[PDB]
Amino acid sequence: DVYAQEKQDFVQHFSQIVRVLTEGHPEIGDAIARLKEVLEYNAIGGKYNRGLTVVVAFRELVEPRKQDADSLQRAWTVGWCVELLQAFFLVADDIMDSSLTRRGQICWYQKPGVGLDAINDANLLEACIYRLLKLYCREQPYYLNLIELFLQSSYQTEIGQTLDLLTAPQNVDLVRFTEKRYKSIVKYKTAFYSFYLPIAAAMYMAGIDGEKEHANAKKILLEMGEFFQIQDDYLDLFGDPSVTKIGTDIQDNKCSWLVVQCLQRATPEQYQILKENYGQKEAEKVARVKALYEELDLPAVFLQYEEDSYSHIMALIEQYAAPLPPAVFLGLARKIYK
Amino acid sequence: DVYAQEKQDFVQHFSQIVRVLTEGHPEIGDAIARLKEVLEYNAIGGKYNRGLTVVVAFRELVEPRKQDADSLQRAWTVGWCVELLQAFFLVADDIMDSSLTRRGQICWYQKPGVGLDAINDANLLEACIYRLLKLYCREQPYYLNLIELFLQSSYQTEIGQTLDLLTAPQNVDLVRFTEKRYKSIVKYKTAFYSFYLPIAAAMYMAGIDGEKEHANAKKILLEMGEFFQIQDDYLDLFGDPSVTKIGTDIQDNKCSWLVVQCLQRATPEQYQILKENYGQKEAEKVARVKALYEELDLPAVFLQYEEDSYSHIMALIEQYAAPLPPAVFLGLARKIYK
Ligand SMILES: O=P(O)(O)C(Nc1cncc(-c2ccc(OC3CC3)cc2)c1)P(=O)(O)O
Ligand SMILES: O=P(O)(O)C(Nc1cncc(-c2ccc(OC3CC3)cc2)c1)P(=O)(O)O
Repeated sequence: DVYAQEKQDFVQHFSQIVRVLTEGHPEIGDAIARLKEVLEYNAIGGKYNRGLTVVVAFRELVEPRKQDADSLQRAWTVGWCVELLQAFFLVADDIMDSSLTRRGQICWYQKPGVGLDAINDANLLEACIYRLLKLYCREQPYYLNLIELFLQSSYQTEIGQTLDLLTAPQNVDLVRFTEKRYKSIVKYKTAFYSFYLPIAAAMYMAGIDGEKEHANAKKILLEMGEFFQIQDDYLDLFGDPSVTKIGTDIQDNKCSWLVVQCLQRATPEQYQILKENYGQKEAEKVARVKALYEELDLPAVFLQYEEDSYSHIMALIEQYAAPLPPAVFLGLARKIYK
Repeated sequence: DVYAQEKQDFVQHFSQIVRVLTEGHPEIGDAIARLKEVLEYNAIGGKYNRGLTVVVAFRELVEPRKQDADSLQRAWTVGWCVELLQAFFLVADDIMDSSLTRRGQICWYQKPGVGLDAINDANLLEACIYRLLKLYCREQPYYLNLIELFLQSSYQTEIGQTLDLLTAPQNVDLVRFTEKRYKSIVKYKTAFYSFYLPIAAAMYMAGIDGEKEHANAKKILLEMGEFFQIQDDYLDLFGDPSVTKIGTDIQDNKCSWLVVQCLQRATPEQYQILKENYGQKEAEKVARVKALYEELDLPAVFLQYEEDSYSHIMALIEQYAAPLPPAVFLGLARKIYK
């Protein structure tokens, strides 16, 4: 509810984000209208967890007497920058994976009269981050630190995307689905921008700019990010859609935690069943896969992993949170846990 | 030849650009190999005019006693950053336009086993700019100015791309091909990153960071950029491939200077011929278009435009070059003129 409290004013701020990004240069009006449409379609409709973490962390990291009106405008804005980063990645990712829907809406690129123009639209969303940072934060001591953090985050995510694309050519081979490779993908592709970025942005805005402090936060948050993606992979199969969307990882030939662990623990005659069934449109095949996972006690393996993980994270928060308040980590953990 | 003199050491520096961008983190090796391939395929093979302008301008803007070894490493590097910016735009543009070749080579996205993964590859090329700037320029006083210049340049180009895409839906309507719209596209899509960016980067590296100075340079260079794109449109039709590639603007339904001027100067019965012929795969139609341009004395209109343009540019260089040496502009002009 620390998140539920901030959410009202966060989403309300979006209206202003859009105003300023379309606010002189009359010749480009039509392009700016297109920009407006891209923002409204792509940046709105999710949970906004990543953005909100910026604002919640800011509240927990700054003396309450130094949380003036301006400071809060800036914290909302950087939060919206995180959401724009995410929109950039997802618009582009949806093209690369030939996805149909995102958030139960037709993917932007699939809207008629959009198509591959969405590539430029994604790029504009990335541009908007640095426009906002300039408009709201150029005079601040942390300005350069945020620019570099956003850029570093894009690069990390892109490297991760490269690994994903090398790992599952859309021509998939299960020999490539290893744990070391699974961990790298999650780390570079999701954990950095999802878990490290928002807290880091908040750290910098509160004057916490030390390498060791950042290294400590990053150690905790990367492991949080690892856990939560593995949790998403599991829920994709063994969840209920009410609890979670509907799961399609198997028919999609994904390098999912489930498949990875399956491969580690199998006699030679179980690879040559999974080969047979993994990635097929038909549903009798998708059931064979689930039933194999079930026969391999992968819930149990998950449960054991969930325990080791909770323990290790709490230990890390004990060691490395200081001098940040532990509730910064603990809150995010509680909030993402599904 | 001021360009021909710098070219040897510029292209040689590329080897180092690639070394440092693939130079600790063993888990991502395969992604870094992919990065190596993307750089070598996409950043190499052009004339390198934009990159080289950075180096040539640097030589003309800095006291020769302050052109130490390090300074030259940095000037080569920022030049290569300009070339990487261009690779980013062209890789992505080739996808959006469904292009086949670029520089008589198969477009990157058309290479088998690449496809729409090229979207991420383009993004990596953009990432590499800010990696290089950090590796070579983080300690310099102009560091932030360059970061912002590259980002501003991406945004401008992307806005321009949006206008192009709105102007010629790949569903083209000639009513949209206006001069005011033609000028905006060229300005935002090509002139800023091609003409303003490289000189500006050089200005900043030489300590010339004043708004008025930049405004003055930009006034000259944007008009240079306008002229040279209009020159490219003309040559596309009325050139010889030896002088120039082969021209395909007409069958491609392009908002080209030629078509634009055609529309301004036509009786109602000439729109309804151009409607008929513009954008058709067949070659008897493409000849009708050329013959119409010829009948409209568009060479003459070009010639008249070339004269007015040379005069105005020289006048601008007279007024606004100072305190930059006029040879900075004049050289670029001479070098780009085809
Ligand atoms: O509620 P669940 O059914 O999911 C139970 N799991 C549970 C109960 N209480 C705490 C956790 C927990 C919380 C956070 C965790 O990781 C985040 C700190 C990164 C990991 C596990 C997990 P279980 O699956 O063991 O029956
Ligand atoms: O050599 P060309 O045949 O192209 C001759 N043109 C020509 C001759 N001398 C100088 C120019 C000139 C150079 C630079 C120009 O613009 C650059 C400063 C931006 C414009 C025109 C153009 P023309 O077409 O008039 O017979």
